[PDB]
This record gives sequence, C-alpha cells and structure tokens, in this order.
Amino acid sequence: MRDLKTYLSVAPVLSTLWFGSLAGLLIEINRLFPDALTFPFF
Amino acid sequence: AHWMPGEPRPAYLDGSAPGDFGFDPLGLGEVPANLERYKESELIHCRWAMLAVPGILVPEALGYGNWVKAQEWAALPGGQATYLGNPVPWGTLPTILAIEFLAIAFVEHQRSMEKDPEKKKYPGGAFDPLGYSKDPKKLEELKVKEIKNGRLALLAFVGFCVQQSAYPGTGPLENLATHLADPWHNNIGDIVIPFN
Amino acid sequence: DISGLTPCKDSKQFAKREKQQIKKLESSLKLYAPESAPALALNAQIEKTKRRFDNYGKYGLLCGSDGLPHLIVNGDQRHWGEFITPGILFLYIAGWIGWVGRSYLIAISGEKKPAMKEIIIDVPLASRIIFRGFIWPVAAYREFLNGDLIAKD
Amino acid sequence: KGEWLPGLASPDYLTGSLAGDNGFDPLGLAEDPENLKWFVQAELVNGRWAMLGVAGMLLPEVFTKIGIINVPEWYDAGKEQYFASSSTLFVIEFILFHYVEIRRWQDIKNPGSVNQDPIFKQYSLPKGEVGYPGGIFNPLNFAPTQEAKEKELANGRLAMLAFLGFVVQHNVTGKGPFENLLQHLSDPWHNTIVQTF
Amino acid sequence: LSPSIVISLSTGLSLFLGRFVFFNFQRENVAKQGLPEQNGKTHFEAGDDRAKEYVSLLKSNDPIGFNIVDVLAWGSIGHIVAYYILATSSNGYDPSFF
Ligand code: CLA
Ligand SMILES: CC(/C=C/C=C(C)/C=C/[C@@]12O[C@]1(C)C[C@@H](O)CC2(C)C)=C\C=C\C=C(C)\C=C\C=C(C)\C=C\[C@@]12O[C@]1(C)C[C@@H](O)CC2(C)C
Repeated sequence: MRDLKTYLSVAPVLSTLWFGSLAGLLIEINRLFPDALTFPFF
Repeated sequence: AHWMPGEPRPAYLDGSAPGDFGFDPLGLGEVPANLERYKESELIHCRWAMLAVPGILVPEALGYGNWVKAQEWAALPGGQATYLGNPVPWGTLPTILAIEFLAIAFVEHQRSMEKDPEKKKYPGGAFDPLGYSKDPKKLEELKVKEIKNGRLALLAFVGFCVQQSAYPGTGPLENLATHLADPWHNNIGDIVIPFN
Repeated sequence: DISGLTPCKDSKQFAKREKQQIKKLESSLKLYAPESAPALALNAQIEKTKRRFDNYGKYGLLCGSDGLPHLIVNGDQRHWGEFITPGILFLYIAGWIGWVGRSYLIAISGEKKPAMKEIIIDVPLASRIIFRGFIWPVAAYREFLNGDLIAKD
Repeated sequence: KGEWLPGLASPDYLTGSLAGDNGFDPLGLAEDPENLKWFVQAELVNGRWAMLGVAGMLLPEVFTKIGIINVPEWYDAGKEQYFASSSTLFVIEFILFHYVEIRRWQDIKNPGSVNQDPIFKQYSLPKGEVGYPGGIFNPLNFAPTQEAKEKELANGRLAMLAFLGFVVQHNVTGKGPFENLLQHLSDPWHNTIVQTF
Repeated sequence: LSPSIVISLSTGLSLFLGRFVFFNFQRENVAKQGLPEQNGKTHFEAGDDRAKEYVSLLKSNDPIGFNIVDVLAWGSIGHIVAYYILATSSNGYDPSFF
C-alpha cells in the first residue's frame, strides 16, 4: 500500500512497532528465563 | 641498523650517532636539545647500570650477599656493612649517607656544569687514560660498544629488579641456579600466569 | 568468600528469606481452593521462587549479613558472570545500536533534504544497515584505524 | 569469481581478483581497500591455523577410536603432564611467536621489508605477494597458482567452521567431534542438535 | 657523636656545598628567574615602595659573591638536616621490614 508504508516508516509508528516487538521479546525472555541476576552460560 | 626492519626510520635518527638504531616509537627525541639531554642521560644510566651489574653479581658469587642482603643491615638499627665479612668502621646509616651525598653531589654537579654537548657525554682526558680516544675510526666503534653493553646492562638491571619483585627474597645468581637445575618448570611462566 | 560475604547456597539468611517469601505466598494460597486457578498461579509462583533461590545458590552469588545476593564487579573470574559477561553483552548490543544509527546517519547524510529521512525512516535502507552492526566491533576498529570514525571538520 | 547468492550482485570492492572471491560481503566489512587487504591476511592466517587445529584435534581422534595410536581428545589434552610446565609452553609460544608474527606484521604493512635473515643475511626470500611468502615456506616448491590459492582458502574457510563446530560440540554436548560423527551415523534422525536442547 | 658536633658538621658541609659546589647553579637560576615581574615590570618598578631588593644586606665582600642571605639559606638547610639526623638517631624506631 503506497503512502501507508511511508506513514509506518514515520518515527513514532516505527518506534512503537520496534519497541512493541522489543518489549515482547524481553517479556517472553523473562518468562523463559525469569529472575535472572547472572550470566552463567559463559 | 634498525631496531625493527620494515618500520620507517625517524628523520632525526639517521644512524650517525652511536647506537642510533632508529628506536623512537613514542616520539620523545623529536626536538634536538631534548635528544642531546636524552643521550647524556642514556649514557649516565648506562654507565651506572653496567658498573652496577658487577656490583650485583660478584658480591653474590663470592662476597656472601645477594645484592639486597647488602642493604638489609641499614634497615635494622644497629649493624654496619659487611664489606667482605669484616665490618666497616665508617658508621652505619647517617654518615655513609653524608659521604655519599657530599661526594656524588660534587662529582655529578661538576659534571652538570659542562656546556659542550660532546664532553657532556664523552668528556675524555682525565676520564680517558690509556689513550683510547686518539683514533675516531675505532672510537666510534667503542662508542657503539659502550652504548650496546650499557643498554644490555640496563635491561639486566630490569631483570634484577623484577626478579627481586617476583621472588622477594632471592638474588639473580640464585635465579640462574634455579634455571640451570630445572630450566623448564622454574621460569617466568609461573608469574606471568599465576596459578592463583 | 570475597569482601566478607558467605555464598548464598550456604547463607542461612538467604534460606530464611526463601522460607519467609514461601510462607508469605502459602498464607495467600490457603484462601483459594487447591484446584482453582489463583491457587495454581500461586503454586507456579512458589516453584518460580524456589528455583530462583536455588539458581542464585548454584551460580556463585555471594550473600551478606542481610542475606541478599551481592554482585562482585571487581574482576574476579568467579563473578565475571555478574558484571563482565553481561557487560560485554551490553557493549556489543549497545554498540550494535550506535553503530547502526550512526551508519544510517552516514547513509542518509548525502541526501538533498536529509532531515525527512530522520523522521521517516527508510525501512529498506535501515534494514540493510541494521545487520551491518552485527559484527560492528571490527568495523569500528578499522574505522578508528582508517580515521573514518572521527570527522576532520 | 562465482557468486554466493545469485540474487545478489558481487560488490564493487570485490573485483574477483582475489582468491576465494565469491562476493560474500553482505555486512560491508571490506569496503575500504585497506580493510580488504588486512582481512585477506586475517582470513589466510585464521584459516591456516584452523586447518592445523582441526587436523590436530580430529586426526588424533580418528586414530584413537580405531586404536592405531591412543592420544587425548583435545580438551583433556591440556591437563596431561608434559616434559615442561603448563606455562613454560606459553613462555616459548610467546618468545618465538612474537618474532614470527611481528615479522609477518611488517610484511603485511610493507611487502618487501622483511625477507632476509637477521643472522644469515644471504638467505633471503623471493618477492612473493603478501600473505604468500614462499622460499623456505615452499620447500617442495609447489607453485602458488591462483587455483591453489582458492583451494587453500576453501579448505581454510571449511576448517574455521569445523573448529567452531568442535567448540560448540564440546560446549553444549560434552563429547568429542568424531564421537559425535559416529553418534550421527548411528541414528542420524535422532542424534542431532534438536535432541540435545 | 655529640649534637654540637652534628650541628657544626652538617652546617659546615651545607654552606660548603653552598659556597663551592651549589653556588653557580643557584646563582644562575637566580639570574634566570631574576625578579618577580608584575605585568612586565617588577614589584618595585610598578611601585609599592616596599619590595625593593635590598643591596645593603647583599653587598658583602667575597671573591665568589657569597652574601649573608646565602649564609642563612645554607645553614638553615644545615641546622635542618642536622636536627633531622639528631632526632632520627635519637628515636629508637625499628623499620622492621625483615
Ligand atoms: C540500568 C539499571 C538496571 C540494570 C542493570 C538492571 C538489570 C536487570 N534487571 Mg532491572 N530494572 C531497571 C533497571 C535496571 N535493571 C528499571 C529502571 C526497572 C523498572 C522499569 C527494572 C525492573 C526490573 C524487573 C521488574 C525485572 C528486572 C530484571 C533485571 C535483570 C534482567 C534479566 C533479563 O531479562 O535479561 C535477560 C537478557 C536479555 C533480555 C537480553 C537479550 C538480548 C537479545 C536476545 C540479544 C542477545 C544475543 C545477541 C545476538 C548476541 C549473541 C552473541 C553472538 C552469538 C552474536 C537484570 C539483573 C528482571 C530480573 O530477573 O530480576 C533480577 C526482572 O524481573 N528489572
Ligand atoms: C584459527 C582457528 C583455530 C585454531 C585452532 C587451533 C590452533 C587448535 C589447537 C588445539 O586443538 C589442538 C590442535 C590440540 C589441542 O590439544 C589443543 C588445542 C589448542 C585446543 C579458528 C578460526 C575460526 C574462525 C571462525 C569460526 C570464523 C568464522 C567467521 C565467519 C562465519 C564470518 C562470517 C562473515 O565475516 C564474513 C566471512 C563476511 C562478512 O561480510 C559477513 C560475516 C557473516 C560476518
């Protein structure tokens, strides 16, 4: 869709998409590996 | 003549000076007056260190010391130097410091007042008996020999000091004896890589 | 045992904290039916707590007199996993970001009006630039040696 | 020379002149030519050391299993007792690697700088290209043709990933490489990465 | 060593260094620094009528130029080093490194 990809390219729409994806990533990591205080995998 | 083949030579290090192998990475001798001061101080450090290496090895081979044992007597109040077993009657700490200061200050401050930068490093005359200065074709060779043996003695003094730092209570000939007894398992590797 | 801290698998105050939190959760677990959904969520939180304390036990965390995992960030290998192994993992990721957003800014620096790409991000160009920062440390290293990291005004 | 992803074009900085030039630079690392000629050398040396490493941690194992000669499995090979210490080896591997690697450094800085011996000044090295010294590094005198350089870089790129596979097949498996190969050939559809995790 | 001997010897060996050894260096450094310069001019040249370098106290005769102020300076160093010697010797302190 022309000019919708330009709107979704705009800084707030793109920032909310990036930070929603990133926040879901961190959230699901903390579900998978909750309560982390060390990196023991070396 | 180059400390590292392939590295470009500094334009102020041509090779004409004795021991001028072009080693100035940090760029200290870029201005010529500082370079003359550095040459004088290099030769002074060299001569002192290479006089010191006999004064460290010889009294440890036969003098019954280990070049730091010769200093512990002054760290304890009451006790004087054992110059080849016999005690010296010239006092222990303060008066030897007085004689050292009053002698080497005079010597080094009559050295300081020299203005000719060649006599500032290579005075000669009274400091050149035996006439080993009347032929520059070999005097340049001898200056290179002085610089080379002196840089070797400076590195050997780093060896003394750091072998004293790693092993606190020993001497260099004891280090060489340990390396001749068991050379592989008693080298630097146990210190650069400490097991704990 | 550095800095006068007993390990957390051996610290009695750490186990006491575990037991206190577990009793605090169980006292909230009694009010619900044992098969109900709040009760199951509380039990899942209880197992999460128990394995959290077990994992802080096994990962070499040191516990003080208060009985809480302290982080030894000095450089001791036994505790690199507390600060340095994460820290590098930060400086990588962070240096990914800055090496991306910088590179993007250099790729849209030569436009006519380069400000209308700051607010309207070229997703193709940004996606091409994003993975350039995967192995960013060698690019930043070489650009420091080549002088392309610092503008010459 | 060829292409690694036919949908993509080889970048302008990879003209095909170099050996192994399949155009693989998606992340634009060798965009500056100085970085390109440095990473050529880094590739060659990491690949040659990886070939030696893989050949020194696999061939011990395919000879241990068949019983021709019993030797440790490259991760229990450090803890064995040798005629020197655990650090004396590091001292020697510092003393006489600093010398050979700094001379290689001076070569990859300026090519014709370091080719003659310090001691025996007559026994120089021929003017070969950078990363390919020749001379006493070529005693059998097999020619360094471009096909041979491509074969070198291919086996080296393969040995690098082989070493990485070894490190990750001991980090999250615990066993040796060839034992993992025999475990795969036992039941390939049940002895893979997606059964260990 | 009695303290009078210590004081006399250290003072003598201090103004001996000052008269003969560390004279030309001190005096050439003095001439190098010269005077305190307030905005190019000296303190007395700019005014103040009190920072005039005294010459009635510095004119004293000597073939090399020793003045009473150098006698005070080398000699204050003398008494100081002497009392350092005396107190450091009279204090029975064990450095006990070994
Ligand atoms: C700046 C200060 C600071 C610091 C240092 C921390 C640090 C931490 N917090 Mg705290 N926190 C902070 C501020 C801070 N927080 C603030 C301000 C708040 C309020 C908003 C919180 C609220 C908070 C809560 C509520 C929780 C934490 C948790 C945590 C832990 C995170 C565990 C986790 O999910 O990471 C895991 C790691 C990641 C998510 C990073 C993954 C990155 C991706 C996957 C890329 C990595 C791979 C990459 C490709 C490289 C691979 C190498 C190579 C192969 C290429 C950690 C100890 C959690 C915890 O466990 O408690 C201790 C937790 O529950 N924090
Ligand atoms: C040198 C090397 C290994 C050397 C190993 C040695 C000496 C092993 C020695 C031993 O085993 C023995 C013999 C015996 C044991 O007793 C002792 C040890 C000591 C254990 C590995 C390099 C290993 C190097 C590796 C794995 C590098 C992988 C790089 C990749 C995949 C790069 C990808 C890219 O960079 C490109 C190509 C282009 C970019 O544009 C895009 C991306 C994608 C970023």
